[PDB]
Amino acid sequence: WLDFDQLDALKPPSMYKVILVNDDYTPMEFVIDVLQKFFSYDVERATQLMLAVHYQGKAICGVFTAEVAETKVAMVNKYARENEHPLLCTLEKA
Amino acid sequence: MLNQELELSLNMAFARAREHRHEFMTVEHLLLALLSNPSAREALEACSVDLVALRQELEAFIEQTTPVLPASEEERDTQPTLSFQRVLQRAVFHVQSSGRNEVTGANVLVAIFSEQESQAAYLLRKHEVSRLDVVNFISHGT
Ligand SMILES: [Y+2]
Repeated sequence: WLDFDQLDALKPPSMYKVILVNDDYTPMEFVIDVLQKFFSYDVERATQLMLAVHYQGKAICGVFTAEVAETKVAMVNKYARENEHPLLCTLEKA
Repeated sequence: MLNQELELSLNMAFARAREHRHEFMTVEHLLLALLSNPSAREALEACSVDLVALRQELEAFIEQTTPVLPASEEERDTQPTLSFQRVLQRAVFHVQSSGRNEVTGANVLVAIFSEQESQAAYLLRKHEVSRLDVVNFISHGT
């Protein structure tokens, strides 16, 4: 549960791409874990995305509102930190 | 010190988000909850806001953009966005910086304007409400 007190023209906020960056330390298995746990992908699709990160250097995990993207990025980076991997998750305007 | 009516708004909004299996409790879930929070509702009415339309815009956005947790996952639950956490902390900071402790729904409404990339702030400005409009209501009424 939560502890609430201790946690001209107008344009709408942009959507944001959430990206996983490649590195030489993070195991393929952990990248897949991250894709299933934080992005709800099945084993097959998570494996494809993992391969894209591996060969292309980076891959788009998903597209979310600025607000949701910011949270997902922080969650992924914290999970990588706790597991001692330098896996970098970032966001970029869609 | 979040007042009774604010806590009730916050807790019910969180419970509904959990019942809908929403992955996140957003600033938009928050603003939606504030529409029926007496303190925030009064401020919006003083700003001539069409609450029926704002409610509909918030509900549609929430349904279209909030990811839903799979029935398979039973370890992670609804959690607040960073933006949501910042708004509540900002409301408490604002009130304490004036020398007081009671945080109302109207103070939370004021805090929402500082999340410039939130849909809630965009919608408030679309309904011609500025942060100063709310602060003036809190200070002077009308
Ligand atoms: Y507490």
